[PDB]
This record gives sequence, C-alpha cells and structure tokens, in this order.
Amino acid sequence: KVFGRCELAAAMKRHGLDNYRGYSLGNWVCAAKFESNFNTQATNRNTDGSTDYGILQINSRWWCNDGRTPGSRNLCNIPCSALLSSDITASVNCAKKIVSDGNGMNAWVAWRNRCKGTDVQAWIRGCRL
Repeated sequence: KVFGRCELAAAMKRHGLDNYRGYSLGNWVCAAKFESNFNTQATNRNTDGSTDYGILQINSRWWCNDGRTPGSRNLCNIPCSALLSSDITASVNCAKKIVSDGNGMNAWVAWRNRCKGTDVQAWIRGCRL
C-alpha cells in the first residue's frame, strides 16, 4: 500500500511513534518518505547480500529473517515479509526496537542524510492529527 503523507502521520501517531525516544512525528514521516516513498512493499538489496524491507526499510541482517541472509540475527523476531503488510504495526514495533539500540534514528541512512537538522515539522503540516 502507498500511504498518503497525512494518512501515514495519523497511523504512526496512533501506534505511538510521536515523540518516541524524543523523535517528533515529523522525523518518522520524513524517514519513511525518503526510505520507501511511503510504499509498504519497498525492498532493496544491499552489497552484503542483506535486504531492506518496508516503509522504514528494515534490514534482514539484524532485524528480520528472510531465509537468505546468512548469520542473520532476527532481533525483531519476525519474517521480513511481515514488514511489507499494508498494516504498519510490525514495522512500527520493530522500528521502536531499532531506535532504542544506541544510535537513535541515525540507524536510517536517509534520515541522517535528508531529515536530520531540517524542519521536519513540515512533514505533518496541514494534517488533522
């Protein structure tokens, strides 16, 4: 499913992401925009053989099991396919574990390079939240 900006903002807010670990909602919407263009079905293969899945492009080497990433730690305890669902619950729950492991949202390259230090508030402007 390809989310609308405000539709995604509302869904993320309902799932407890607004200000989770100090990150305002605009950061999460911005990250999703640049990581998957709001598409829950996005997948991207990496040079190391691992693959990124879903709206937040969660990695198979550490977070989910896709049956093809040798030595994968399945830290979120889920098959990577669950992360492509139109229901973002699995993605949100796993993202919470990721953002809590030490480097915060810096775990998302697109966020660090395209959202960090920008006016992230713009991503939720105009939305009835």
